[PDB]
Amino acid sequence: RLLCFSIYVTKKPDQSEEDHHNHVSKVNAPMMIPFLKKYGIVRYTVKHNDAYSKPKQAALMAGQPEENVLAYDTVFEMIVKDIESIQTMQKDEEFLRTAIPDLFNFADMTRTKGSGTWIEEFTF
Amino acid sequence: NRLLCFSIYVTKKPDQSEEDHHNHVSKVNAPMMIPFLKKYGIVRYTVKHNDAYSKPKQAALMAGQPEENVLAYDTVFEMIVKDIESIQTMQKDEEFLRTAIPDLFNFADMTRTKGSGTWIEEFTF
Repeated sequence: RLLCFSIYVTKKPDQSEEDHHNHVSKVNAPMMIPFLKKYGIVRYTVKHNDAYSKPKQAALMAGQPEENVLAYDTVFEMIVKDIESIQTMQKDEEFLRTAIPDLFNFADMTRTKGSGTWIEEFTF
Repeated sequence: NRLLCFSIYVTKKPDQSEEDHHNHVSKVNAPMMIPFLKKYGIVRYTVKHNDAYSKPKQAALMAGQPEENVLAYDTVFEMIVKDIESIQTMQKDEEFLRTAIPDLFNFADMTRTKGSGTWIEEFTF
């Protein structure tokens, strides 16, 4: 059974949505990727809710009341075989001085939410 | 060329056991869904379970977080597609309307479903 760690990010207050998502894709992702590789993350997914995706979300959610649109600026998902992979990553000396301070440059750190699940996956 | 993701956040049917909910989802709903997902070109389908098996792992990951920060639904479905017309056509397929749609009422609280639509980046190692 594979597990999934989901991180639901509200963008830094005052930060443009364009600045937020550019930082996430162009700076945070290449910062993250070496740690994810080193600690055996199977899959990493970054989900963006911005001007580009919003009309598609509005079409998919047509006929739903707005409070049914569970919308965060960015959602990260890490799929792993064991949560110890993630906990060891997060305490990695280098992680604490790179990925952790970078959070304050794109996330409202008073509002983050998360979940841990077991998953089934299908590809075609 | 950006992939899109449709996320469906499901609260279990009132009075349904966690065990019954997740067995129905994995064993009945998934094989019901898989042919439609294939036919309509969904790239990836992910079913995320929050039950007795995952809960101590989530408690460990979320250690030190206030309970209201644990955004927890019973089941989360994610469909990754090249464009949303794939999904909308699937959902209006007459066979979908008499199989997948009624099956929702046998495992989901249909007054409480939430969703989102996002564009995604994906990495494998």
